[PDB]
Amino acid sequence: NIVRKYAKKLIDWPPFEYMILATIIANCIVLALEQHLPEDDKTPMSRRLEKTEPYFIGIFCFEAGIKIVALGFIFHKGSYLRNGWNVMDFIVVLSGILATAGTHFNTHVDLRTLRAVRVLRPLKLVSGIPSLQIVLKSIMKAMVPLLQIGLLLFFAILMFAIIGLEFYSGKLHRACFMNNSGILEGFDPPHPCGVQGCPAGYECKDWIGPNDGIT
Amino acid sequence: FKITKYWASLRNLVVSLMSSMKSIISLLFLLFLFIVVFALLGMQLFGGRFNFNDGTPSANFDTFPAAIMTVF
Amino acid sequence: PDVCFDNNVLEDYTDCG
Amino acid sequence: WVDNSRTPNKIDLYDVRRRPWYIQGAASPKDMLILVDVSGSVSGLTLKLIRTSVSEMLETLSDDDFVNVASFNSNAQDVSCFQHLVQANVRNKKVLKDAVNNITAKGITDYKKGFSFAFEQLLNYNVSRANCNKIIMLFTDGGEERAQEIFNKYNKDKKVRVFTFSVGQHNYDRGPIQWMACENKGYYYEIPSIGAIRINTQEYLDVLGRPMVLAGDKAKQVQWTNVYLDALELGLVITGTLPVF
Amino acid sequence: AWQEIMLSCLGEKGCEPDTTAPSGQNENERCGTDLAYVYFVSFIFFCSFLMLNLFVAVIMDNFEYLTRDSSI
Amino acid sequence: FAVIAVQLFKGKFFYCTDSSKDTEKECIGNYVDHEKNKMEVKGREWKRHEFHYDNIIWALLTLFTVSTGEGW
Amino acid sequence: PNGYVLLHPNLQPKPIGVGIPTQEPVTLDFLDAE
Ligand SMILES: CCCCCCCCCCCCCCCC
Ligand SMILES: CCCCCCCCCCCCCCCC
Ligand SMILES: *[C@@H]1O[C@H](CO)[C@@H](O)[C@H](O)[C@H]1NC(C)=O
Ligand SMILES: *[C@@H]1O[C@H](CO)[C@@H](O)[C@H](O)[C@H]1NC(C)=O
Ligand SMILES: [Ca+2]
Repeated sequence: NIVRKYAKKLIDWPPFEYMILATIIANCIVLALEQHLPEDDKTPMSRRLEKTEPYFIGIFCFEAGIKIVALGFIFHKGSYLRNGWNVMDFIVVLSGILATAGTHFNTHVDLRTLRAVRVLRPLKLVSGIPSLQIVLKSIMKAMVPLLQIGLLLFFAILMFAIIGLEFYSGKLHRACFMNNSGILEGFDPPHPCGVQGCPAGYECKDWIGPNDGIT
Repeated sequence: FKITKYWASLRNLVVSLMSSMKSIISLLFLLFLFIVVFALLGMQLFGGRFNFNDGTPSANFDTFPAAIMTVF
Repeated sequence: PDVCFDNNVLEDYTDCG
Repeated sequence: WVDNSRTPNKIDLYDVRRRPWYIQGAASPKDMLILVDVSGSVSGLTLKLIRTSVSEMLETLSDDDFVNVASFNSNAQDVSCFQHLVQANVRNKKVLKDAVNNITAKGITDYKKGFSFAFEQLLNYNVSRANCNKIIMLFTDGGEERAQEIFNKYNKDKKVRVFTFSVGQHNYDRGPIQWMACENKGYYYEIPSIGAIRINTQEYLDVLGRPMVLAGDKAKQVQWTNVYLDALELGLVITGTLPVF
Repeated sequence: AWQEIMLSCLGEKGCEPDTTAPSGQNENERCGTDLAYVYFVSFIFFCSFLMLNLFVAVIMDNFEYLTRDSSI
Repeated sequence: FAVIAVQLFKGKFFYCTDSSKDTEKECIGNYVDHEKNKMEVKGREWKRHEFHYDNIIWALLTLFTVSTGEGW
Repeated sequence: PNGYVLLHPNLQPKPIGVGIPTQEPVTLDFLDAE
């Protein structure tokens, strides 16, 4: 497992890591060109771009293999899965091996949700370029002090939300609708009601919440 | 502004903005790689699903130019 | 109906829209 | 005007070009085959407009015209219990409308499998037909498939027209949809909203009446209409119609 | 929506009956004014500027707290 | 930015009450408004959007509005 | 020639029914009038 004479660490030459940064930008353009149509429908172009997925997996899976050889895997201190980015470069390829195997082993029930790891492929540019990890670490370091206004903000949110429960728990379910037996019409911005009933010629009928029941 | 005493305050701003420009450009580009991933992730969840019977809203997630400008 | 008019060759097809 | 000068609850939707006698005198009997395109992308508002357009298009059909409605998404099928051009009387039109209102949008589109169905149904002479003005109405939104081969094979000497409607407020390519009308004697219509539903059917009637005009004075014969109720109330009336060139 | 409160306050709007003056029953259909552009554009500049000075006069009062360092 | 927004949206922020008509010659008369779902007959009006770009005074007010975020 | 009765004692001023309820011609066939 730890066999020396890799002949693989020699492969991480600068002509070799600017073709991965070239296949990623190419990958980020394929994902940019895809158009999403409602119910199993697909544009003719999006059917063409689906033919490149085996290639992009083919290259990204090559990198994991050539790296877990030239480096270790977990056990060794400087192994593949030790780095914080190569972990995310592993999920992307791993989620790309299974998600393209929806035929042989069928993903027994279904997935519909393992192609949503392709969206982490633009973040393989940050992994590929060391000059960007020391810039991302600059943001995730200046926001560490902010994770105590977050606990001070989530204490205000909950606080008011609790009051919201005590005072407005169910008193937004009646609105005012035209008399108009048959077709209930109501205002365009719905006019809720309660002890304070409808102004002139409306009756308090039942009603889902304000924003289709959401607010 | 050169004829005023407010040139040194203003030129030194541009002198400082130009020196730290490879770190503003490579910082607007990480604020753009997290708009893309998100836009992408927003298409996977709501791509093609905004065809309501009223009509699809202008703030779609269907195409990439329309998924970028609704994450924005 | 006994008679109907279609497929006239002098017709001007250049008006699709 | 009979009841709609200026009166509430009472909107005047009368349009002379949609009346039975006008539609009778404006052209000759048809053989329509409405190809609805119920695929995934037409769902939402485009489908509501497609079904309203199909109902308002069936409304321009007489008892001498024969019609069927088909719908295609990666495979074509009829929408109703009929399997051939049926007469467009009241009961058949109601059946077709009730079948179209039950139509759902799902799946990819294959224009060739739909136009093959359309032409194969228009070549069925075992049924009673109006052997005249064979037509195909395509109620799609847009696509990237001209399907020149299927038109070349099935509609070569251009016996069958093709009217293509781009229903819906969308931004898909309307190039093939505008081409299908040109190569096949037809016309291309756009129905972006309810309110544009009611004119484009009148317009296909406008297109169908060219060969009637080019036959100058043979076409000027009086035709009498079925027994309908007069717009301005006098009960049951028939009306004779003569086109004016 | 500070901007439609600006638009719905412009000139040529309706007017309230006032139920105590016999003149201007149909006249004085001018009860808005076109000075809603100055009123609402300036308030957005003044409120955002007076609040910014309040925000800094409070931040810089505690600037010894905000800059605490375990070393010193 | 308010001179480039004139040379880019000047005169183009016009719209007709009736969606089908898209010219001032066409937008005269009455039309049936189906969009309210109740089929009422309205009048065709040729209008600008409330926030223009048709002038430098109007491109500075609709671009301050974007700066304050509202209705952008 | 479609069989609809232009004139018939069983033809009454009224639109023809088409089904069970939830500007069309009164085309009453001959065989459906007797
Ligand atoms: C020692 C260097 C690596 C530190 C650990 C990795 C940090 C970055 C990995 C997570 C990036 C975001 C993933 C979630 C999607 C936005
Ligand atoms: C030597 C140049 C002197 C310039 C003096 C005036 C500078 C005023 C500040 C300009 C800031 C431009 C920012 C543009 C957006 C990133
Ligand atoms: C017609 O409507 C019924 C009732 O919902 C439905 O079960 C059926 O599937 C519909 N027909 C088609 C062809 O979908
Ligand atoms: C019509 O009749 C012919 C001869 O009886 C038969 O071969 C054919 O299958 C029938 N159906 C169609 C659709 O042509
Ligand atoms: Ca489609």
